[PDB]
Amino acid sequence: SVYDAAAQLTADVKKDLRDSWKVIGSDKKGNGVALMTTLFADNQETIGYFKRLGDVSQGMANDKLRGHSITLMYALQNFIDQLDNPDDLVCVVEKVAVNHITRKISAAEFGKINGPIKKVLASKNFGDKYANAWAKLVAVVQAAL
Amino acid sequence: SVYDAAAQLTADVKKDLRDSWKVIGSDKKGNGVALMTTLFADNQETIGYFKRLGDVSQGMANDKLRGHSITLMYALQNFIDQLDNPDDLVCVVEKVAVNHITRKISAAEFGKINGPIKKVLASKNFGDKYANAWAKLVAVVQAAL
Ligand code: HEM
Ligand code: HEM
Repeated sequence: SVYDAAAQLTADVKKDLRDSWKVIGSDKKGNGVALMTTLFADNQETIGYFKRLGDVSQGMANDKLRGHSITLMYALQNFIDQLDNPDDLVCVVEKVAVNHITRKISAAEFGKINGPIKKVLASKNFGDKYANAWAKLVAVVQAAL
Repeated sequence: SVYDAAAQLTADVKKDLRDSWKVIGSDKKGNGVALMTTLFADNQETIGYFKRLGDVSQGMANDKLRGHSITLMYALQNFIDQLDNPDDLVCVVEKVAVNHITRKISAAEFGKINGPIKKVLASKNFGDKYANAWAKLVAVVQAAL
C-alpha cells in the first residue's frame, strides 16, 4: 500500500531528502524548469502529454511552463514537509496521484522523472546516495498509481 | 486584467500579507481544513463542486479533504513567495485559475472564499485590515477567471 511505502522511509533517507531539498528547493523556478526541460530532452515521448503548456522548447520564456514548473516544486515541498507523518504524506501523495491517473500516466511512466531528478541533483553535487533517496520518495507516489 | 490586479499589491499590502501568513501558514493542515469547513458551512451551495472529496462534513477525519486542504495552503504559500516578481506571480495565478475554469468556477463564486479567510484570520487576532489585504490577492485570481 501507499502507507507501507511511506512508513518505509527511514530516518537516514529523510535526512538525505531534507538536506538535498534545502538546496534544490531554494530556487524553485530555476530548478523546476530545469527538471521539466531535462525530462523533455531525455524522454521526448512525454512531450505530447503537456500540450496545454504550448511550445515547451521555449523554456523559461514560456509562462505556462514556468507556472507549471514552479507549482510542481511546491508539490515536492509539500511532500518534504509531511515526511514525519505518514498519514499526512499519504493523503497529499494520493492527491497528486489522482491528477496523474486522470491523465493516463502509469506508475512506470511516472518513474521517468528519476532520470531528470538525478541530473538536477548532480548539478549541485548530490551523488547517487541522494538520487536513490529521491527514487524512494517517487516510489511512494508510484504505489498509488 | 490580471496584470492590473497584480499592480494593486502595493508595499503595504504585501507586508500585511507576509506578516499574517507567517501565522496562518504555520499550520497548513489545521487552518487549511478550517478554511474549507467554513466555506462549506457558510456557503452550502458550493459543496456540490467538491463531489470527489466525499462527505466533507467529516472535516479533518476525511482523508481526501485533508489532502486537498493542505495542498490548497501550498498554493497560497506559492503566491506569497512570488510577491517579489509580478511576472512569476501571474503565471502561477493563471495556473491555479485554469484548475478552476475547468470546474466551471466563476470569479464571483471564487470570491466566496473571502468570507472564510476573514473568519480564519479573525480567530488569530488579525482584523479587517488583513482581510482586505488578502481580498486583493484573491482579486488577482478572480481577474484570470
Ligand atoms: C516528481 C514527480 C512529479 C510531480 C511531483 C508532479 C506534479 C504535478 C503537478 C503538481 C501537476 C499539476 C496538477 C494540476 O493542477 O492539474 C502536474 C501535472 C501533470 N503532470 Fe506531473 N508530476 C510529476 C511527474 C510527472 C511525469 C513523470 C509525467 C509524465 C510522464 C507527468 C505528467 C503530468 C501531466 C500530463 C500533467 C498535466 C499538465 C497540464 O496539462 O497542465 N508528471 N504534475
Ligand atoms: C484562496 C482561494 C482558493 C485557492 C488558492 C484554491 C486552490 C485550489 C487548488 C490548488 C486546488 C487543487 C487543484 C487540483 O489538483 O485539481 C483546488 C481545487 C478545487 N477548487 Fe479551489 N481554491 C480556492 C478557492 C475555491 C473556491 C472558492 C471554490 C469554489 C466555490 C473552489 C473550487 C475548487 C474545486 C471544485 C476544486 C476541485 C476539487 C477536487 O475535485 O479535487 N476553489 N483549489
